[PDB]
Order: sequence, then structure tokens, then C-alpha cells
Amino acid sequence: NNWRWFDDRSGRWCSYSASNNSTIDSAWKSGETSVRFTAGRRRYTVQFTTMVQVNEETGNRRPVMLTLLRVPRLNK
Amino acid sequence: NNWRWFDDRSGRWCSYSASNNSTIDSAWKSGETSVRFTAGRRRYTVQFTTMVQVNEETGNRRPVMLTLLRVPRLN
Amino acid sequence: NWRWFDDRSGRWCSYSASNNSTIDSAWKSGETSVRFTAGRRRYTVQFTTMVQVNEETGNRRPVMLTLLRVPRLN
Amino acid sequence: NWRWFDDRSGRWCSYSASNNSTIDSAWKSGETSVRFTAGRRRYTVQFTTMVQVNEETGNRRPVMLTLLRVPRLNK
Ligand SMILES: Nc1ncnc2c1ncn2[C@@H]1O[C@H](COP(=O)(O)OP(=O)(O)OC[C@H]2O[C@H](O)[C@H](O)[C@@H]2O)[C@@H](O)[C@H]1O
Ligand SMILES: [Cl-]
Ligand SMILES: [Cl-]
Ligand SMILES: [Cl-]
Ligand SMILES: [Cl-]
Ligand SMILES: [Cl-]
Repeated sequence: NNWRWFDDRSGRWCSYSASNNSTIDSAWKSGETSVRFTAGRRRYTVQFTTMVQVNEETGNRRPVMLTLLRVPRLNK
Repeated sequence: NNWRWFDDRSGRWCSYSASNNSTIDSAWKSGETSVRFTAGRRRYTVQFTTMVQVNEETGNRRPVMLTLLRVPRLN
Repeated sequence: NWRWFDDRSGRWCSYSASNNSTIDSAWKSGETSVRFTAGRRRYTVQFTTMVQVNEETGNRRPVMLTLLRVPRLN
Repeated sequence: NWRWFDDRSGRWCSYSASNNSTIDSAWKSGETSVRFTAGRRRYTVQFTTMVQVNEETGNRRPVMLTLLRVPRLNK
């Protein structure tokens, strides 16, 4: 949905699974400074103070972004 | 609770109930141009293209806003 | 990019070009408030409550900041 | 207010004041992209993907726009 992480291999921003997006976005809305999530057993932490995702198995750091919708909304 | 409506009587922005905030925020995230909700004995439409809430019983209009959290977050 | 709500017309209204520039400059500088005048009336915008206040009467009208989509559409 | 991500250090990095101003001026004017130079390096920032492209090598560096809280907090 609205969070993305950048894949350096493909050179593209990528969406999370619905479940992981909801876990991240819920922690964002609750004021937490970081959040843990998994893809299967693979562990990750998103650090909101640096906007980086840390792969907790390889240590690789990928940037994250929060997409923003226009305000006000455009007419259809 | 990230949506707010302005109360001209008190001069303050006000929160929605958790459930009404969720209805509004779910329609916002889904790309809808407006959303209806019920609070007490009144039905309201939030018009996202104008950022105004309309009381459908009386026609009264109140402005709305979406709060935004800082990016990046502070330590 | 800044607007104030006019309850008489029931609509958000744009600020004048100069008032918009004055308000947006203070916003970007991290200030908590900014002064301006319109129609020979003195106002303060309070960014911590997102309202404009008539300094003589105390009347509060809400303000909003338009936001651009991120990413941008093609 | 604009930042680019450095995959070597794993950190977001600031632009020079002049390059930040070039990027932000194009952002505010509705452009879909903007070119800038830093020394011998030549880049395009693509706002539709939030990526900076090195015009010589094609290397992609993600970019971000910092966002100030609304409403603002008291000091
Ligand atoms: N940003 C603005 N830009 C242009 N016009 C504005 C703005 N803000 C308000 N106005 C207009 O400014 C006018 C006043 O709104 P207000 O400054 O809030 O103060 P009050 O409501 O206590 O009215 C104060 C006195 O003015 C009258 O004679 C009344 O009888 C009062 O005696 C409205 O027309 C607004 O649309
Ligand atoms: Cl990268
Ligand atoms: Cl990895
Ligand atoms: Cl009402
Ligand atoms: Cl004005
Ligand atoms: Cl590069």
C-alpha cells in the first residue's frame, strides 16, 4: 500500500506485503521510533528516525519512503 | 486519530471517534473522493476534494484537516 | 499553497500572493507563528493550532497547507 | 529538505544548498524532473519515481523529501 523500500538490484521502489505494510504503518501511526516485521522467518527492522530498513540477517540497509497523497484530492 | 474537523464555536480543531476516524481514513487511503459516516443522530459527508464536512441533516459545513507526522521521525 | 476557511461563504479561500509568501516563508523557517495584514486588519497565524487570529477581535478561522503528491504523477 | 541515499555508508545524505535549491525549485513549479550538476557529475532527479539518475553511468540513488509536522509542535 503506502510504504516502500528501495531495491538497489532492480533500481526500483517496492511495495511491502499487505500484512507488512499494515505492521509498519500501525507503528508509524502510534509514534514508535522503529518497528520489527518478518517475511517468513526473515527478520527486518524499519528505523523511522533514519527512514531505513535493516535486514537483520544480512545487515543490509535499504531506504524506505512513505508515499503521500495530494491534499486536497483531485476531482474525478 | 489523525483527521480533525474545526469547531467555529470553540475555535478549535476537534477529533473524530476512533471508528469514524477509521471510516474516513480508510476511504482516504482507498482513493475515494468522499465518504459518509454517522455520528449520533446525524449523517455527514467528508468531501476530500474540498476538505469540508457537510452535515446532511442541516447542511452546515465544517472544514477538515489531515494531520501529518514528521518525516523522518525525531529520536 | 495556504488557505483559510471563510464560514460566511462556506469555502476555503486562497491567501493573497504576498500573504501566501509571508506565511510560507515563516512555515519553512520553523517559526511557530507569523504576522500578516489583510484588508487593513492585523492577523497572526498560529502554526501550532493551524488557525489565523484576528488580533483585535480574537476571531479564529482555520488554515490549511496544500500538499503535493509524493511521488509525483506522470 | 531533499536527501539522497548513499548505499556505501547506508545513510541518507544532504545536497549542497545550491543543488537543494535547484531541486526544490523544480519540485515547487510542478516539473516532473530536474537536472543538476555537482562538479564533473551530472544528474537528473525523477520526481515520478523519487530517484536520482547519474546521467553518465545510469546509477540510481533514491531521493526523499523531508516533511514538516502539521500542526507544528510548540517549542
Ligand atoms: N486571510 C484573510 N484574507 C482576506 N479577508 C479575510 C481574511 N481573514 C478574514 N477576512 C475577512 O475579514 C473580515 C473580518 O473577519 P475577521 O478578521 O476574522 O474578524 P471578525 O469576524 O471578528 O470581524 C471583525 C469585524 O469586521 C466586520 O466588520 C465584523 O462586523 C467585525 O466588526 C471578514 O469579511 C473575513 O472574510
Ligand atoms: Cl540504494
Ligand atoms: Cl539483503
Ligand atoms: Cl455540523
Ligand atoms: Cl489574504
Ligand atoms: Cl551516482
